[PDB]
Amino acid sequence: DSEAVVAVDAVSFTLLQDQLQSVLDTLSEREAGVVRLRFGLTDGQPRTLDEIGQVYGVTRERIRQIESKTMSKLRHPSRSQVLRDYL
Amino acid sequence: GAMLDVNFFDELRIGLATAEDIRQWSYGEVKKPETINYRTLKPEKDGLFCEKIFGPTRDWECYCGKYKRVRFKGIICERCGVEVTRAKVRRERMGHIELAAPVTHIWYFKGVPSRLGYLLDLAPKDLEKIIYFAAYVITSVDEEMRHNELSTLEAEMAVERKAVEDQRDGELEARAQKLEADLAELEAEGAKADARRKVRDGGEREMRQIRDRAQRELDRLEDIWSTFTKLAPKQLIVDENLYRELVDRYGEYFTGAMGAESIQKLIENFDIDAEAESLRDVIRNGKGQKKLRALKRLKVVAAFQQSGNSPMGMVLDAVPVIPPELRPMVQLDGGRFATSDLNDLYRRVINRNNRLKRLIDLGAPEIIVNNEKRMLQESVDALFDNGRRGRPVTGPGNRPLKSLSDLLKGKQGRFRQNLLGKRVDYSGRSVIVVGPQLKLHQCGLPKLMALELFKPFVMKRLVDLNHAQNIKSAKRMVERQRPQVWDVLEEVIAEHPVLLNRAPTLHRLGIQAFEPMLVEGKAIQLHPLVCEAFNADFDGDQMAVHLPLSAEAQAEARILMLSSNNILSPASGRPLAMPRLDMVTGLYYLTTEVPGDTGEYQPASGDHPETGVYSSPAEAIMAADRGVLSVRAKIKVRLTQLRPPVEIEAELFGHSGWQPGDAWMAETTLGRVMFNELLPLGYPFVNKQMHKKVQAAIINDLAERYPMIVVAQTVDKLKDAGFYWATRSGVTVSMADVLVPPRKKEILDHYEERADKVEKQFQRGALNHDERNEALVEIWKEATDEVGQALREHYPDDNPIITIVDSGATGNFTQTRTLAGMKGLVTNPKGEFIPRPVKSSFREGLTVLEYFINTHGARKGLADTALRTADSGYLTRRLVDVSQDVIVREHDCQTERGIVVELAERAPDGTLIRDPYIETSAYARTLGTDAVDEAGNVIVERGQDLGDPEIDALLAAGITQVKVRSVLTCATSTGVCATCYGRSMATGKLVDIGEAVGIVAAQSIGEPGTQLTMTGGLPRVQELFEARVPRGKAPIADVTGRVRLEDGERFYKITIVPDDGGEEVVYDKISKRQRLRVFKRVLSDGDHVEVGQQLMEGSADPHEVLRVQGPREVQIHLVREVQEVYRAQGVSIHDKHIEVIVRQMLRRVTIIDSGSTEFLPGSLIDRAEFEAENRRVVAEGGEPAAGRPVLMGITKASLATDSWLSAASFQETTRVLTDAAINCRSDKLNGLKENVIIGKLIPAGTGINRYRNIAVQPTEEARAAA
Amino acid sequence: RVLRGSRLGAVSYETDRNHDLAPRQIARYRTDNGEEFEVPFADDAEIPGTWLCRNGMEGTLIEGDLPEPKKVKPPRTHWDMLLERRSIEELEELLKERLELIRSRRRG
DNA sequence: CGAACCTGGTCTTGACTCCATTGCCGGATTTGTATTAGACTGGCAGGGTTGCCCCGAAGCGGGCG
DNA sequence: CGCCCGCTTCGGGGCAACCCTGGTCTAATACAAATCCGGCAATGGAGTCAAGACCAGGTTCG
Ligand SMILES: [Mg+2]
Ligand SMILES: [Zn+2]
Ligand SMILES: [Zn+2]
Repeated sequence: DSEAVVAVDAVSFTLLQDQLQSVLDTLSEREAGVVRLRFGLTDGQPRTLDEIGQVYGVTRERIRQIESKTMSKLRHPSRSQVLRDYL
Repeated sequence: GAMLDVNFFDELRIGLATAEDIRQWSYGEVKKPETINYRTLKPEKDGLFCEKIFGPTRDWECYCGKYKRVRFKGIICERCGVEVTRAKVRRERMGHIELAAPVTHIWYFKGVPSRLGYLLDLAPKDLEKIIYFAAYVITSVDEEMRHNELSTLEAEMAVERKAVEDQRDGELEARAQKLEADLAELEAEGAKADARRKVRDGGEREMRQIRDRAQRELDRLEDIWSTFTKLAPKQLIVDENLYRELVDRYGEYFTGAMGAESIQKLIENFDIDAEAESLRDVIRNGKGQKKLRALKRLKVVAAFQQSGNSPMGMVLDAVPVIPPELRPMVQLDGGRFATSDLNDLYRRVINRNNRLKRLIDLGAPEIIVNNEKRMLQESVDALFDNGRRGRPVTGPGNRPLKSLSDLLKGKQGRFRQNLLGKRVDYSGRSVIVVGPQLKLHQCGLPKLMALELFKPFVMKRLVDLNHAQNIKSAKRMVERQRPQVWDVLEEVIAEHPVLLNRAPTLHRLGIQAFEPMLVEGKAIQLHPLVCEAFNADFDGDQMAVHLPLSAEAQAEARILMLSSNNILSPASGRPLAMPRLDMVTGLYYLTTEVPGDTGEYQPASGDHPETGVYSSPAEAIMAADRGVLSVRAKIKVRLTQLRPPVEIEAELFGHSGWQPGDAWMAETTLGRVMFNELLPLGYPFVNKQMHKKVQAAIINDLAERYPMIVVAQTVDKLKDAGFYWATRSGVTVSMADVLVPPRKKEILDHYEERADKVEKQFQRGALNHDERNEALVEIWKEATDEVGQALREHYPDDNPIITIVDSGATGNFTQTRTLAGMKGLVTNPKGEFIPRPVKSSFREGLTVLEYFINTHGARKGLADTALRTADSGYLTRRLVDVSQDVIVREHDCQTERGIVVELAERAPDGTLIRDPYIETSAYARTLGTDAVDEAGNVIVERGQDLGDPEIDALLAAGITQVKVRSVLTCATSTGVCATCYGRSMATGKLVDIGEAVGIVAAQSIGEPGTQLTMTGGLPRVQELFEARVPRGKAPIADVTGRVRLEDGERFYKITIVPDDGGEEVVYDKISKRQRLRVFKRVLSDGDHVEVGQQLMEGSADPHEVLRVQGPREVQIHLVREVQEVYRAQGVSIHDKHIEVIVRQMLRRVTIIDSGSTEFLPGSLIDRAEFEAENRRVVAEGGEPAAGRPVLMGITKASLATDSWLSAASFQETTRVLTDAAINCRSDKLNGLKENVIIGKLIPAGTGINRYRNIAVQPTEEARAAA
Repeated sequence: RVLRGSRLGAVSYETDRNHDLAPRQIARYRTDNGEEFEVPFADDAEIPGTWLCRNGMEGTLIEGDLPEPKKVKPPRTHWDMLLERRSIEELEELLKERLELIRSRRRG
């Protein structure tokens, strides 16, 4: 059954979720909220930068600057070797 | 009752499903025979895989793809119509097929008896002519109208019969005028007078044709009129043209249909209670087979009346569809699709229903419509069970389509396969090798395999330690095998037992638990002392390895199934880890004593001293390391750290056998001293020669006296010393070490002279061919025994071939006789004896004809071995399927009813001589009676274990008959109690209160059947449990008195004069192969016989010896006879393993009276339940049922259980189930067989409620410790 | 060596949130034989007044929303198949010839 | 201390652009249906194996004259 | 004393589970609806660029 549960990747996925939650915990509140509402990780709905600025009371260009800041923050291999392992 | 699967039911009520329930379960009428679109490979709309019906194939994905995520959940896409959920509910949701015409279920139609015909009191062939559209049947007639109109209808019938009379009158008058015209035209014209007579004859033929034709018209008129009088429901109307002329002629007064609609109408206008009371009256007052037939109908009538069911569901209005994942259509590499053979049946039913609906809405001739309905009926019938009616529907290769009933019945059915067992994860297998340095609770393991077993544990451990930053790095570390992973493997292996398992598991010791340890290589190193229990030699046999995961499972394997905890038998309590071949030979060489050996103690003290004494065994050890002392030499050491045997100890000091501070001498060997250094300090000295029987007795005494850990360590030390002296024993095999006797040839010469005299005697014709065969057989058997005696006296004991046998390591003497000496007589293929013996040994080398003679017996022995292990598997199957519901449930049933055991009946000279079968019968049982000696001292109280010293005490007291408790008389109902079971053989202590002794007993009976060497043998054992009739049925007496012994013509006619007022009991067919039973002297005429004394010596039937000698003796007859077989093979089976089965057979009595409370003649019901109903019915109508205890056979007593789910795994599963849904028999899941199937915690051992619900919390002192 | 298979469907692995869902309406449907059915549509969803329900038939909406009655046509009749090859006067002459045939049956 | 500077975020506006989003029309292809007038009008996989029970013919002892 | 009658009894037989002594077909055509898909052609919100303006407190200088 090649379309069945491989059952190591599922627990790997759950552990990946928890480690990713820890990594988002290592950053600030606005950053974590922006990434979560951006990729829809907290609900399942990826909102856009205009919605994040709508719920945040700031420009969508500010959301894009926050995005670039967070993606630069994420791309430390010193920070994200534990996530480089997860692929 | 909820189907929400919370893993607690305690109840399971099967039953018939109504059409309302079928349309209630489903999710929309599937209505197209389209499974998967050929191009897009998506399921078709409203077809057999339709996602709107069953569910989505992609996880939380609507079919059109609008909603696609888990936020949209529990809703339905308005476009695509598929409710969004997971994909696994496609395993769950059923669909239904609506039907245009109704349908009868074949499970109530093609049965024996057909329950449809038994509810409506109709023939089977009536049904095959109704719902295959070959006959009509009325369902109602308005007789309230039909009588008051039938007056006028008789008037109109007489009018129309008068009209046919007027027609034949006018027709015969026309023929009379034509005959008159023929006569008037024939008379006046001259011709042949014969031609005129033949013209008159043609006119006469015409008028006789007219008169009998209109006569038969009138007969048909009065016939259809008489049919209208005899117009009633449940009437068959064949040939239907009578029916068609009866429809128009007064069609309003009846309702005649044909088919499943007619059956449904008949069930509709069916007050079942009316025929219920009618059948009550008929079985009350009737006579003969009409009464028993009304009983057989009243069974199912009261069955339908009793539950909340209705016979409306016997017809079918909507057919449910099994959810499509259970009948999947999977494609393969290259897109090779694979159907599931039900889709074709479903497609045929769907197509035929659609076609029938189309023709009904169109309007068609009724031949076409009824033919399509018949095709639909046959399609549904084959869909449920292909091949139940008519020819089986097949497919490509003419292979029959695996229909729905095929998933249940048969060996590939769900019940048998689910009972057969599943493949498991965390498992593995390998070949095995010996582990001669391992400890007993230990097994070797290859690191390449144990790495694969413990992969999740090793991943968790090496991701806890800094070697991986997630489980993926750890997994690739496992696959790429970094060298730290073996250290992590040792960490996770330490104190984690695995399960071992040989191929076929004959008994409970076939699965053991061992602490593993890593071993280089790839073969499971296995401890050598457990191969006896496993029956696993090292010829290439492979053992599987499982693994427990939970804390509960690890505790179960650690305490229960550990190797050191299972040394004694479940069968006879003897130790199975007692050593053998190499260890036994080494210990035999180490403990034998050879006189004249080096360093021998001599008492010679003249000028020189005696020179045979040693202050210390260590001093003796140094004296043996130097080339002075042989270890089998007689010496006199002074032991200080060993208990002297009881005589020297008690005479040396005041009973305080203080072997730490003892200081005493012994004239022994060094070897026996070193051997008794293996044994514990508390054990006395042995000072014997280690035969295998002596070692068995030693380990028996150790197990019944000491804790099992000391037995385990002692057995381990014994193995090591046994191997170390197995090397030094020098037991080799040389061709010079096989000596042939020098007087062999003269023995064969003399017996050849005797054989030649017999051959000359047959050559004279002085005797027949068979008798000279028998003469040669006796001559050569005596010659072979003489050869064996000459070889026995010829060999010395140091000969290693005779040393192996004489130790008791292995082998009989007959193997040595075939090695050197004579082969003997070799059997025929049929089993007869070849008259030419093989007079050459295997050392001398055979000749070609002798080898050709030996091949027959060799081939037959191998075939017998294969058939014997197959039949032993079947016998254990039957025994487990009978005795699986006898577990210990109470501590003491506390009856006084118990059987009496013989226990060493005496000798006439005054000696209480020991009976042989004491250790199989009288051992290990709780005494129900107190043991008293002429009412002197009460020597043994009620409820002792009946072990060794109390048996010796009663032997000294001289009393023999002891009324001991047993499971044949256990007063508990749910299983047996504990004290009636007595001592557990596996422990030596009392049996615990959850041990399933039925399965222990069944395995211990069925296991050694392969060593049973075949009227007598394993089939004789097999029919004995099955309560069959013996083919050599030796007769029994029925009453006391002197016999009228008389021998007739080819068979004897032995009568018996009754000693009482009774008739002279005639015994008729006593064939010449039966012989007079010798007892007490031979049987004689006028010998006074007993009540049930056996007439001839042979096999008595159990059923009549039940009917003569009551139920007590028929247990004692069954037990001792079966045990007599296992005595003959030298197999120790304790009788309480037999006595579990015999108690299971006599669970039910027969019933002939209904009495006062709902019984049937010949009904087999439980004795206690028959007792139970009588106590509630002796008050309020005290008419009990006339009961009689009956013995019923193993395959029959198994099938007559109350748990139908257990009974489903037995036989033709349809007839297990079709009555079960009719009776609505709710199973209670109380047997351990059914809880296996549903995966419930089985109620035997750890699963029972007294042990499973233990609250565990520390002491409050201990909480104050930290 | 080993032949593998795949049932053609997607299998994901997510969290079954019974709390964070898209909210949703419920539309009650009434079939031809008065059967009630409560189809869960989404919130943002046009509700069709007609719906093939679980009953195996068409179930209209429980409200008086007045869906389209027929929007269909009859397939064909045997009379249409007859009219494609014969004349009305041809069939009327056959009607009169069978009227005279039943006249000969009745009173002739 | 007073103050200029330097670079950390922080946010705004304004423009831009860019790629989904329909949307419509044109065509391609695919699927289902209707119609093909000389005559033609009743068969095929099916049997053999094992065993268990249902039922009519027959002994047969009891009822009847 | 013998003649009739249902109870019983056995042979006949009637019938449920298993197996295996055990395939090539006229042939298109007309048409209408459905459906796919392919290419311009409106977007229009959503992402991107960039400039620039808000300062806030280290950095350094007087
Ligand atoms: Mg072997
Ligand atoms: Zn959809
Ligand atoms: Zn008891």
